[PDB]
Amino acid sequence: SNPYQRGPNPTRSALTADGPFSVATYTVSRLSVSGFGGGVIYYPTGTSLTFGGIAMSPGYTADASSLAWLGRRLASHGFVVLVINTNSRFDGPDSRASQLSAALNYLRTSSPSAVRARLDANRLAVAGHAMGGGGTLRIAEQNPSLKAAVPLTPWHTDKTFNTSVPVLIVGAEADTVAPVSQHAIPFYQNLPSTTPKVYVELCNASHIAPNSNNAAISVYTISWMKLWVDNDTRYRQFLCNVNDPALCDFRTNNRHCQ
Ligand SMILES: O=C(O)c1ccc(C(=O)OCCO)cc1
Ligand SMILES: [Ca+2]
Repeated sequence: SNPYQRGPNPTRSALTADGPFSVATYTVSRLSVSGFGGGVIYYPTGTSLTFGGIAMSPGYTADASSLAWLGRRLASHGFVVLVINTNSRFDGPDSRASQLSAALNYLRTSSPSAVRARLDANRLAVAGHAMGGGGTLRIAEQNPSLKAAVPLTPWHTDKTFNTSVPVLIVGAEADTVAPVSQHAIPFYQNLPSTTPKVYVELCNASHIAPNSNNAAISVYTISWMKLWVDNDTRYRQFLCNVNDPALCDFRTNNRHCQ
């Protein structure tokens, strides 16, 4: 019925560990590409199926290894994930958006045969950490074909984005680098009221929560991508009528629940 549906019926427990697909990696060298610093592609293996694609950006000073756990996690749940390195560690959020744009184009047009065979290039999304999350919001404004955006503890000087791309923002309660009051919450509040949007705030979490295995980030990221990239309504249960003790805040216009 849903040709994009992958994997067994989800449980919260299954979404806090690597999923039902084996994962292969492909290293994209900085020299092989223009518009971004290369990175790592996590993609399903031991399968003939195709999956949606995600381009993901790390934050200021950081490299692709800072989101390796999440690239592998998503890939293992049935996604093709390119975690980029940036041209410079010190690139800002709009530069990161440009590099996500180049990464998506690369994934679609120039990625290895091994990756394209597993990729449905009609079904793409973006995610990013901190300045990477800022980049995610910018590219969401520019590219209306994207299925979803997930900014993780995002940072941007721009507080105002216009997109119809569904957005789930993860804030960290104890974030002193991109405080939720100045970044995540303004981004959420200033998105259009007609766009499906969710904001989740992790209790006691720091700016670096997204850089290490994290159950809540795994659940909300997989669930948002599954719902929008795969049209997978089985993931509504994790994003609707939410009563999660890991969270210290939750805001939504509940446009994703029906
Ligand atoms: O000091 C800052 O203003 C500042 C520092 C760092 C970042 C960022 O993207 O953080 C995560 C890096 O992995 C953003 C702003
Ligand atoms: Ca703006």
